[PDB]
Amino acid sequence: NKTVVVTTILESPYVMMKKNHEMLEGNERYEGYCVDLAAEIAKHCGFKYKLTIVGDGKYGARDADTKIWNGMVGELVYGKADIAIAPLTITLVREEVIDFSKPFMSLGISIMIKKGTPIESAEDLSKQTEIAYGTLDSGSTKEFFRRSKIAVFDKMWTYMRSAEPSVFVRTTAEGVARVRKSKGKYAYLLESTMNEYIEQRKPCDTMKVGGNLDSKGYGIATPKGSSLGTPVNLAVLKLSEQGVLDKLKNKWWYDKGECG
Amino acid sequence: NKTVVVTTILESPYVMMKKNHEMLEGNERYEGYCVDLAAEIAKHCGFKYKLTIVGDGKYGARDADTKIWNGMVGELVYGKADIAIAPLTITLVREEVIDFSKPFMSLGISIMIKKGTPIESAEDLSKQTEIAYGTLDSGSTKEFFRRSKIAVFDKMWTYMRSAEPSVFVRTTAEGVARVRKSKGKYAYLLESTMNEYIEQRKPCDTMKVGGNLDSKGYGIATPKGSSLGTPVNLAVLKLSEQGVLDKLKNKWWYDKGECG
Ligand SMILES: NC(=O)c1c(NC(=O)Cn2nc(C(F)(F)F)c3c2CCCC3)sc2c1CCCC2
Ligand SMILES: N[C@@H](CCC(=O)O)C(=O)O
Ligand SMILES: N[C@@H](CCC(=O)O)C(=O)O
Repeated sequence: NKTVVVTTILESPYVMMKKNHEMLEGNERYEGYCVDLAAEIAKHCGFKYKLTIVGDGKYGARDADTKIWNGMVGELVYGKADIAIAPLTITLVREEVIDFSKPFMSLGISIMIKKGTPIESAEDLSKQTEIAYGTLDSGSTKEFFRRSKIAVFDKMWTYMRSAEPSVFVRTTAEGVARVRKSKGKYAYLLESTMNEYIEQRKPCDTMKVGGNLDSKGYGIATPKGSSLGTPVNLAVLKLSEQGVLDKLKNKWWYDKGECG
Repeated sequence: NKTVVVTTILESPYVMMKKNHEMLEGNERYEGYCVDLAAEIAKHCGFKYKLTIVGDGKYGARDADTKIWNGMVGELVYGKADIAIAPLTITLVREEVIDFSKPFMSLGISIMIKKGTPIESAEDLSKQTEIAYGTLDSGSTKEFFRRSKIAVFDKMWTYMRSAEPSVFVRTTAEGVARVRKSKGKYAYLLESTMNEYIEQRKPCDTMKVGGNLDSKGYGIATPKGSSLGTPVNLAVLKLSEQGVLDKLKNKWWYDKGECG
């Protein structure tokens, strides 16, 4: 029919530029979990497709004043892209404006520390000031804290929203570089999937600590009412049941472990 | 509008008869995780409802010859019930004939043993004959093995389908009673959620061993195209984000732990 325009985001190890990408063209420029998943979904649904990186490098949030959606969510809502194949969290506010498959991977919000940081829990973080902590801008983690009615998580948000200098970061890599370079004086709140990946990468100086703060999943997103949604959803379930999702997770997380 | 007829199944601790049920009428007869969830969903969607236990006591499978659906799935498909609020696994074959919300709880297939049984893995089970092992009839676990192309799980199925006497059981309670009463000579394959619940109940003689064999979730099911599906799905996401699902899990699993 028509080539399907896929929006995605540069986020390890879902979508990464191959080291030799300036030598490559089109879909061949990229590798990772979501690059592989896109090729599986496409095969099972019978479409040809083009991968594109979201212009603003964001997941998706709605401006309070303009009410405009940014990121991959905005690309779907305003008709710039036909499908999002990315670590995109299923949330109530997003479900209302886009379609999502059943989840292809489960996760929760988690804590990342530099090795040796005296912190074991979110409750530990909330009761101290010496170690700063923050989250990614324009995604589900920031919103979880902003919206929470649970005491510990409200205390956290009150602190983070007024901390100087800013505790918030524009990309996952900035958050990680901040943990590494702050000598245990910054902790980062990020999704368990990303945290477990980073923990198995050189220089092997970060760690996931304590249990997850919530339980949720990523799904494949389509514009609301798109005829793509039904076969994409059946494709996610078939790959789940065939053990292909588990095979891909092991490929990109633990087969590529550098820390033992 | 009309009172919504809910199908569910007697399965601990999702839906259980209160000890004093012969003194009680209607929805008051029952307690558990899914009894509580039904009351939350109903409040958030603005409907009145009646709980009913599935007549044949089954989850749902399709006969190879007649192609008739049994269990709760059959109740939905043939229009006997308006909604299923139960530990009902989201699978490809079911998604095709009924509607499902996003998952309200995640699980995987797991192994239950009598304490002291020399078994740590599915691979351990497959390489021996002394200890029998089986699954529930008419659900997702049996079908996982019947359909699997993974060597270890195919070896398992080849054994189970021809074992004498039968390794299969009609209810979870039969499976558990068989583990308890077989002196370590039977192991039971069941969902991790049910396994972890039983492990915290007297006489505290069973255990979950090894990692889960797959990763999946339960969802709330509606007849295909029902106008109930959309608000029910938004209700599951809101309760997730409010921490109500986590609150209910702790209530029925670990607050009621009898083994420490
Ligand atoms: N509460 C949950 O466990 C829950 C989720 N649970 C899961 O994602 C578990 N889960 N559920 C499924 C599926 F539903 F069978 F598709 C799969 C997985 C993981 C592996 C792929 C298949 S996603 C999600 C929630 C609540 C908020 C909305 C997003
Ligand atoms: N997966 C998240 C982004 C990462 C985060 O917020 O921690 C989202 O879809 O917004
Ligand atoms: N939750 C399963 C039933 C239990 C099992 O198969 O282990 C189903 O919906 O079929």
